[PDB]
Amino acid sequence: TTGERPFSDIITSVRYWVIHSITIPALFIAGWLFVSTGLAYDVFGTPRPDSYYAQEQRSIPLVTDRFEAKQQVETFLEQLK
Amino acid sequence: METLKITVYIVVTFFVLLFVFGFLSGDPARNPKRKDLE
Amino acid sequence: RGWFDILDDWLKRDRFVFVGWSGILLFPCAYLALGGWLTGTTFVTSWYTHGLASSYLEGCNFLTVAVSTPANSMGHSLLLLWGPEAQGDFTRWCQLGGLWTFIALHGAFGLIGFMLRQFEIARLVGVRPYNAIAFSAPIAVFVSVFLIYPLGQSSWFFAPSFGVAAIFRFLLFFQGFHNWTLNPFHMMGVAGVLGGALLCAIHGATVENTLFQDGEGASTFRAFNPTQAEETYSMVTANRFWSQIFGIAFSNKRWLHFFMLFVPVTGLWMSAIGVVGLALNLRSYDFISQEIRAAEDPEFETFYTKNLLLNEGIRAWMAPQDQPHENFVFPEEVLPRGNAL
Amino acid sequence: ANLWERFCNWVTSTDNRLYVGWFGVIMIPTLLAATICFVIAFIAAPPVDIDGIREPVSGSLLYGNNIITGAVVPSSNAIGLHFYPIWEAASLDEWLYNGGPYQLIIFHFLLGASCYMGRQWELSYRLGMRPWICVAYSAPLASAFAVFLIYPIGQGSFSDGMPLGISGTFNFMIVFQAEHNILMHPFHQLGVAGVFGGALFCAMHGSLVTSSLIRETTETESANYGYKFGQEEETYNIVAAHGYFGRLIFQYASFNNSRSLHFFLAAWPVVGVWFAALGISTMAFNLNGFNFNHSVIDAKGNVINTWADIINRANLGMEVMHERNAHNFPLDLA
Amino acid sequence: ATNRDQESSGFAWWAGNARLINLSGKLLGAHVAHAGLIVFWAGAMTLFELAHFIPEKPMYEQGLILIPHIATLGWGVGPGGEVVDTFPFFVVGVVHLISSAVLGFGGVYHAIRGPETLEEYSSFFGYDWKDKNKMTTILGFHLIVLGIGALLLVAKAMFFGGLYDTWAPGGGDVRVITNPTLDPRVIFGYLLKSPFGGEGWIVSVNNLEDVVGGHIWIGLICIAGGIWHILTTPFGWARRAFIWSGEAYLSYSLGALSMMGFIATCFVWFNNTVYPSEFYGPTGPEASQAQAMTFLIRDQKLGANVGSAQGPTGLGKYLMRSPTGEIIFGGETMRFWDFRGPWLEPLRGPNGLDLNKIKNDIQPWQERRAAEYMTHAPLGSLNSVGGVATEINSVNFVSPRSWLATSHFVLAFFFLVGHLWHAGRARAAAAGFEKGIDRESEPVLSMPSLD
Amino acid sequence: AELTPEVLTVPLNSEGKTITLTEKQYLEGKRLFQYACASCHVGGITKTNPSLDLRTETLALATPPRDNIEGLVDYMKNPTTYDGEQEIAEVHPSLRSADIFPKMRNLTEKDLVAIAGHILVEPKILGDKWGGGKVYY
Ligand code: CLA
Ligand code: CLA
Ligand code: CLA
Ligand code: CLA
Ligand code: CLA
Ligand code: CLA
Ligand SMILES: CC1=C(/C=C/C(C)=C/C=C/C(C)=C/C=C/C=C(C)/C=C/C=C(C)/C=C/C2=C(C)CCCC2(C)C)C(C)(C)CCC1
Ligand SMILES: CC1=C(/C=C/C(C)=C/C=C/C(C)=C/C=C/C=C(C)/C=C/C=C(C)/C=C/C2=C(C)CCCC2(C)C)C(C)(C)CCC1
Ligand SMILES: CC1=C(/C=C/C(C)=C/C=C/C(C)=C/C=C/C=C(C)/C=C/C=C(C)/C=C/C2=C(C)CCCC2(C)C)C(C)(C)CCC1
Ligand SMILES: CCCCCCCCCCCCO[C@@H]1O[C@H](CO)[C@@H](O[C@H]2O[C@H](CO)[C@@H](O)[C@H](O)[C@H]2O)[C@H](O)[C@H]1O
Ligand SMILES: [Ca+2]
Ligand SMILES: [Cl-]
Ligand SMILES: [Cl-]
Ligand SMILES: [Cl-]
Ligand SMILES: [Fe+2]
Repeated sequence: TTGERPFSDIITSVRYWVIHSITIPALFIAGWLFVSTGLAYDVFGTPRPDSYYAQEQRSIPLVTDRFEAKQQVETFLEQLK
Repeated sequence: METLKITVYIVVTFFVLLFVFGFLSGDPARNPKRKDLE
Repeated sequence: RGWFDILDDWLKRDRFVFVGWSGILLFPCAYLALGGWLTGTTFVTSWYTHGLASSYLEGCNFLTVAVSTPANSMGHSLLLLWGPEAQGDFTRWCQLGGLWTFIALHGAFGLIGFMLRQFEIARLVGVRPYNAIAFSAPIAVFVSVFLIYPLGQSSWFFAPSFGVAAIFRFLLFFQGFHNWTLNPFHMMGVAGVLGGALLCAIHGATVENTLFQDGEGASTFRAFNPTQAEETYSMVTANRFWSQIFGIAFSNKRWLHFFMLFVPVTGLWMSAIGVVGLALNLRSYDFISQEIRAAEDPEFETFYTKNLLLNEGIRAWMAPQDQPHENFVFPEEVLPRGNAL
Repeated sequence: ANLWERFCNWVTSTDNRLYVGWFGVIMIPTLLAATICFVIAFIAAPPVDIDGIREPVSGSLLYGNNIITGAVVPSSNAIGLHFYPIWEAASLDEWLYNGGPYQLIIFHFLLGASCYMGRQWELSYRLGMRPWICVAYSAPLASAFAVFLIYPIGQGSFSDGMPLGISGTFNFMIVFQAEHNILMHPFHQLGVAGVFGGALFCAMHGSLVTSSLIRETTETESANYGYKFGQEEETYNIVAAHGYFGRLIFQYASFNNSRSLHFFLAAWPVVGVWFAALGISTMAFNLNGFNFNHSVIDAKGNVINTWADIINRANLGMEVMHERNAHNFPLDLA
Repeated sequence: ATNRDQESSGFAWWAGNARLINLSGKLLGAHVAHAGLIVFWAGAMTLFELAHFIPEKPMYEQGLILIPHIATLGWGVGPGGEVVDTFPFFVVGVVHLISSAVLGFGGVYHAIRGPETLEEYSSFFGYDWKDKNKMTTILGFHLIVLGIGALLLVAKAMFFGGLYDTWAPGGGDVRVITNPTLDPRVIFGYLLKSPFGGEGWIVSVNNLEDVVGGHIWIGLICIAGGIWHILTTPFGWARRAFIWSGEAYLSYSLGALSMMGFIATCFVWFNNTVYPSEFYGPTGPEASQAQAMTFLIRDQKLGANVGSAQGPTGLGKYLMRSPTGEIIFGGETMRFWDFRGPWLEPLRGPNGLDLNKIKNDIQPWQERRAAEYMTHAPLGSLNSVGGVATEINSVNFVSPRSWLATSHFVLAFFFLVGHLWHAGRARAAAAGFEKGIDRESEPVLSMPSLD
Repeated sequence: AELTPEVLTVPLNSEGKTITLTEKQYLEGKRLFQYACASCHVGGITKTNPSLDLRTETLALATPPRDNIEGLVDYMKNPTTYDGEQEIAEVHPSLRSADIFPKMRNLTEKDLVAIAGHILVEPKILGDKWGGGKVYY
């Protein structure tokens, strides 16, 4: 052993589950809402299903300039009206 | 070709017979420990 | 016993997860590589770099998610978050493929970290550092494939992307464009991996089937004591068995286990050398004599020419979507196709 | 003892430099025939019409091949799964044009290797050993069966069985990817975990044991001389090796039991490779890899490609180019 | 708790059922309860299939493997294999499901409540593995049971409705078998045919008369053999050839089942008589042939002379010769010329595919059938995307032939492995070194060196 | 991009009248097309005769015109060759031949309209993929 409490002890203790029957569902719900509120899309810049193309566009918004790439992506996004 | 075929048939049969009769020849007894396995 | 030595004391405490000086490099870099891969495959697109969906958020599954390489137009940019491309913007940085360099670089330093860990623990416990030495093969593979190979090519874009299907694509690309299977360095790699697997299997099975009866149980695992002084299986019986089955056999245990280190490690190193060549398109693509004969003689056919026809198919049919920056438009009439198909 | 008794005693003798045994009685002539035919063919066989379209492919050294390109070429598609021994041909020249050597070689070899497995059981029995080395051997054997017998049965022709040559093997792999998407098949993926993992654990075990060798030698000699064949003492300190590895990860990720460990070493690659064999053997009946072609779709209905679709493009190149004169109708149905 | 830990039993938890080897009552329980599992799945799976069943869709478009089995027996189907009444399916399902409750009841009883050993309870039901007489007796009982089963198939075929005959004149239909094949020359004739192409061993049986007669023969053989094994005990040569122990017997049976598994794989893959294509979908050979037929028909409609059309390789584009001369379909499907099917045979003449018949006699039902079979070839992905590996998502389809063949190859393989395992082990245990080498009596140490 | 009312507006007849399908109609259309037609017409091609596809241009040059709802509904009742010259119900699924193509038995007028609408709308979404074959995968 190396001094820490056995995991067997911990996970079969009442207190552990009093704590984690709150903390685990809390986290799960947090992640759930991170998706359902749509915040994930905006944090990571991922297209929603209606934001891959403008209505009659069929050309991928591929980044083609290294140093003005940021502005390219921004223009691409404005192009979705 | 017919001589070849007959020849191969005889050969194969010979060896197969060796296999079968061989394993029929008290094989469980052919081990280092307990020989009485009948 | 000053601050350095106190720190050393604490770093080397015998705890559930050993830290060590090497841990200071290893744990943050390994954590950020793993976390970056998971973040990216869960939430991040490859629309702006590849024209691909690549996250769970977009509908991809475990097999098809990836953290994809940056646009070819990024070249070999370090693509630092504070760099001239993303300019501190986290979202754009994700959209430009920042997570790819993030994961490759933190991963590289994490591997350095891990091998340092192997040296450190070996030194601490009093064993020879042959585990670290063996780990040099993983290092060579990762560095040749994820760093050297794309650095030889136009950009990070042609490095492998971090995903299951993405890697499968990497394989098929290497067949079509590099004829990588033809490469004797890859072949030595294959021999080392398949031979390593063979040795693993045959050694484990041999030991398990020349065990001494050291207990009364029909389940024989309990009849071992880690502290025992005796060999737990019979090397002499093992040696006679393989001598009579295969013609030759190990007789020396030390040699046996060194060999088990040597075969897969050497295999991986050779494969690395080959990929270093592919970084420059320095391929084993063709046999010149084959091509001279086949060009002059329309009835001469071997499996080598058959496979090049396959390669030509792969290139023409995959390039326009796989290499979108090139803006390939291959009209129907120019696509190579056999009859009917 | 009578002649037959003496003969049995010799066949099953534990003192022959190479064990014969009853399995050996079948193994030796079949492997000899497969070997001899293979060597002669690889050097000197004429071109073989593999795909039955009068388009003979050259496999032998004397007919324009090197070690890397050469092969014994699978029998004609015209033959399909028909049994084509030498005496079915009108002449050796016909036999060679139609790829008779291939069938002779792979049948004699599959039989001979099966008997090799049996023979591993047999000698383990004669020597008082436990019997399951042969079970480990069943994995590579099953694989051989998969690519030489089962896949041809399923596809209806030995012309689609793996070629006996290096480049021919690559041909087989690429067409397999085109027609089954084997890369996206979980049994092939378990196979890769099997051999990558086998390699990993091979190096790992080797390095751990080598790292904990007990000092028995000077620096001017090989440490190998510190082990002597048949010594009763273990040659390395497994407690030290376990201390190391257990600290490398964490303690309970490491094996303290050598038997348990060596059992792991046998089970991982053997099971992985079992699944590789079963993967080939079931794609033999066209249950193929996962197909996520056009699986992601945007709000309008535009296809959003994933890496799977890029794979699909590569596979298409392979498909449309392979056996370029053999298809007359739009679907490649075997 | 007798023999229920490693210390007392010698077997670890992961080999726990090895603790049952000499506990005949509990072992009985395990077996009966397992039989209950099998019957349970048959019934439940049937009811599931039936709930998910649309009568006007082919069975093979619906992922069915049991209803096809019931339909082949003549229950629930009419001409062409059209479903005319689902109720028999429902009955088969329900009766199996009900029966599994009985079996599970008996199994649970014997397993955790009844006498743990049977020998002190009943000399009739008790047994010793080493007791050759009793072993061959129980073997006898079960042989009689099997023969009775085969005879039930016969009775269904001849006296209770008949079987589905895909070869019935005028079209596939349920037909009563009145003149089963009894001639042993034919019946065992099948047993001596090569397993290679154009021959196919027993897999090649292509008429119901041969099938029924076969089961008559097998039924009588099993009943006779069963009586024989009840009344006799193994002869000396048998005694000296075998290992007589539980694990040995298990190993023998594992070998047998591996063999049967491979055989069934080939049966469902090639045969379209006892696996009618109406229910199971076309075979691989069948669908390839059907493609050739389809485009011969199309192109000939457009005015092509298909008999004289030279393809790119110089071989006929539509029609060529087999290596023995028969006229056969061209293209890659040349490999499949041994295929035979009700929709193709009317075009077959004494020399193979007949050009005049092809030109003048092809019916619309034949065009339909060839198109159907061509477009339902047994090709598809693990997630059930129908078609070649490069096909786009759209058609939800993997052939029942593929499912059945792959599943049973996998099972037959692992059962071969199991045979090797338990045979090797039974040998080692009977000889007494299954637990390892005796250090003080290591056999190799008493052998002369190899060199 | 979205599946808009405009995308879902397709020609009802040859006389310039249109009909705007609902999203439920679009989904029903895809489902029914997959149910009764995709085995041969997956992706807008035709496996048992690749010369004829389900592209709108192709259907417009058919006889009678098939690039509208009425034409496609009629085709599903009484299919003809491309020139209108032969009735081919005997070898092509149709209501008229529901007896020999049993999947056609439970198809209602409403269903035919939905399938027709799917055939007309899908190329508006997929462009050259529809009727394109493997080249456009
Ligand atoms: C030891 C662990 C470790 C290591 C080796 C790395 C290494 C790296 N990180 Mg990571 N990172 C880490 C931990 C680590 N990181 C942690 C704990 C976090 C959470 C905060 C991150 C979060 C993070 C992000 C968000 C990013 C990185 C990035 C990088 C890469 C570029 C870093 C760089 O250029 O620094 C330059 C700085 C140094 C090398 C420090 C040296 C300081 C010298 C020795 C002393 C002198 C300093 C001087 C007095 C200061 C004067 C300032 C004045 C002029 C104003 C590099 C591979 C970038 C990347 O991967 O891009 C793709 C990136 O965007 N890291
Ligand atoms: C089909 C699978 C199957 C079957 C039929 C059996 C049967 C048996 N096992 Mg085995 N076993 C199995 C799989 C199976 N096992 C697996 C997968 C493992 C690895 C996990 C094991 C590991 C194992 C070990 C280590 C041991 C056994 C033992 C036994 C025997 C005694 C069990 C007992 O006394 O527990 C008592 C159990 C209970 C009191 C709990 C209730 C159990 C019942 C049966 C549940 C019934 C549920 C069912 C829905 C009820 C329907 C009722 C309805 C019909 C009215 C019994 C004959 C033991 C033995 O050999 O004894 C000599 C033993 O030591 N098994
Ligand atoms: C009728 C068939 C049959 C029977 C009656 C037996 C009986 C036995 N076997 Mg054998 N065996 C068989 C077939 C059979 N085996 C096959 C086909 C194989 C090849 C894999 C083996 C390989 C084998 C080995 C290596 C060993 C045995 C052993 C034994 C003994 C102990 C078994 C036990 O308690 O396991 C307990 C059950 C388990 C631990 C469960 C295993 C879990 C399986 C692998 C999961 C399979 C996945 C599933 C199909 C799909 C996923 C489901 C999931 C998602 C829920 C017992 C006499 C042991 C022995 O030698 O005793 C003398 C032993 O070491 N068997
Ligand atoms: C003979 C076995 C067999 C066969 C051929 C089929 C075939 C089929 N089933 Mg059925 N079924 C079976 C047994 C079988 N099933 C069993 C045991 C159950 C209870 C779980 C079911 C319950 C069931 C349901 C509820 C449904 C089906 C459905 C289907 C159809 C679609 C299958 C699919 O998509 O699989 C997906 C493929 C997999 C899940 C892959 C399985 C891979 C396994 C786990 C590998 C195991 C290897 C080996 C055994 C492990 C040994 C370990 C080793 C170390 C020794 C197909 C016709 C579907 C259908 O269409 O019905 C109309 C459907 O809804 N089946
Ligand atoms: C199938 C294997 C099998 C075997 C070998 C046995 C054997 C035994 N059982 Mg068990 N049992 C079984 C299945 C089996 N049973 C089933 C399926 C159930 C649920 C009904 C039970 C429930 C059960 C109970 C509650 C008891 C036993 C008892 C016994 C013992 C006394 C037998 C006797 O004298 O009956 C005399 C024989 C008859 C009266 C003739 C039976 C007529 C049969 C059933 C007609 C149908 C035959 C036909 C072939 C069935 C085919 C089924 C098939 C299609 C699946 C004996 C060891 C007793 C015991 O263990 O005492 C300590 C006991 O109390 N059994
Ligand atoms: C479950 C079925 C079954 C089982 C397990 C047994 C088991 C046994 N039988 Mg019995 N038997 C059975 C059914 C069965 N029988 C039936 C249905 C009949 C009526 C036909 C008989 C009639 C019978 C007689 C007359 C005798 C036996 C005997 C025996 C014992 C030794 C047999 C032996 O060595 O086989 C191994 C097989 C051989 C040694 C045959 C030669 C080996 C060749 C090479 C086999 C090649 C076969 C090939 C691979 C198969 C491919 C297909 C083939 C058609 C081409 C053994 C206990 C013997 C005994 O001791 O009786 C008391 C004996 O004299 N049986
Ligand atoms: C990037 C970045 C960063 C980082 C972040 C992080 C670090 C994260 C982490 C994250 C994480 C850390 C996550 C995780 C996740 C997880 C998951 C998602 C899982 C899942 C699982 C599963 C799904 C399972 C499965 C399975 C298996 C595996 C086997 C057994 C069976 C089963 C099936 C169950 C920072 C901020 C610095 C900066 C910026 C950039
Ligand atoms: C021994 C043992 C074991 C095993 C066991 C078993 C295997 C059992 C089985 C059992 C069984 C095998 C059971 C069964 C049962 C059944 C039932 C209970 C049924 C019922 C039914 C019903 C109720 C029906 C209903 C209905 C109808 C009538 C109509 C239609 C619909 C419905 C479905 C609703 C184990 C492993 C655990 C371990 C321990 C020991
Ligand atoms: C029903 C049916 C049928 C019939 C069938 C039959 C009639 C069958 C029979 C069968 C048989 C009749 C079988 C037999 C088998 C046999 C076997 C399988 C054997 C085995 C053997 C063994 C395994 C041995 C071994 C050994 C050796 C080799 C050496 C010495 C030692 C020992 C003994 C171990 C047909 C097709 C017409 C049609 C369909 C239906
Ligand atoms: C096509 C396959 C052929 C099928 C043939 C089936 C035959 C069934 C009856 C087989 C008879 C077995 O006969 C078997 O052979 C010879 C006969 O002298 C015996 O001879 C053997 O005896 C002892 C047994 O310990 C051996 O050590 C010795 O090497 C050998 O002489 C076997 O002990 C006997 O059991
Ligand atoms: Ca008896
Ligand atoms: Cl090819
Ligand atoms: Cl073709
Ligand atoms: Cl066109
Ligand atoms: Fe070892």
